[PDB]
Amino acid sequence: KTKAVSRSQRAGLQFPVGRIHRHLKSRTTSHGRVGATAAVYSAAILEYLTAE
DNA sequence: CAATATCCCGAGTACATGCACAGGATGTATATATCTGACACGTGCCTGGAGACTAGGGAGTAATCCCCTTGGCGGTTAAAACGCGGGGGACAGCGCGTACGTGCGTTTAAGCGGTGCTAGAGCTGTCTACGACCAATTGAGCGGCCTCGGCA
Repeated sequence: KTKAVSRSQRAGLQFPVGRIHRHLKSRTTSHGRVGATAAVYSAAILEYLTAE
């Protein structure tokens, strides 16, 4: 019980790391969506919404 | 008519294929399971219908010459065919990676309770952007003034 610190702010990102995990699991994916692979995927989505 | 070529038919030709075999891993088979979602029930919305009217557009025509279309153009190479060069083709082996097996232990999923992030709320509450209109500018064409070249 020490408050909470969202996975977005821990990563350094403005896109929602939690929401995207829960979207990847229950996509047409196989049965194991590692958590470090929702951070290298909020990033390589937010990067277009900068570069575009 | 002559000639190069494609077509056609039979001999002779390795191996490819279809098969039989051993055997192993998985498809079946039964019992159990909850829960997906089927189904049933209303909720409330928009999809649709249905009218009146302007004004924008659409259709039409008319005139016409631009552009396409055609013929005939003159100019130069891809094709034809040959000579001619080297290069794609067929064997000997090394060991390095790939696989595969072993035991490597990292992380996720789940179920837990707490809580703050977000996404529907407003007439929010305005005021960027949206017309509406004005004004400037350039460019083009038409008059008008003025030296000089070819003709009496």
